[PDB]
Amino acid sequence: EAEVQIDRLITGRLQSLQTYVTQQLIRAAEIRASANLAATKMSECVLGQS
Amino acid sequence: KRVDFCGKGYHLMSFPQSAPHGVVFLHVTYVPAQEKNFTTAPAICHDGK
Repeated sequence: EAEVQIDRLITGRLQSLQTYVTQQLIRAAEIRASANLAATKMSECVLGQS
Repeated sequence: KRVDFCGKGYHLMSFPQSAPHGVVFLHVTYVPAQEKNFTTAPAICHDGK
């Protein structure tokens, strides 16, 4: 029965971990888009005139 | 006209080429060299004008 209990615990913790990882992926993609915009602004407005 | 969008330096023209899963741009760019020093001035007076 220890194996049953451990199975339940592992399952639950595994879904929690996967949800956290997916949220991290989404946030990372958004930050990447924002930083790409920032790089474009830096390279275009500073080194020249807009 | 936007700087550093295509190439490093003043841009002239470009050519596209294909790839298995993408595109490849060849950019032709203009870059100066062989500078000097000289001496400058903002305006020149003459007859008070």
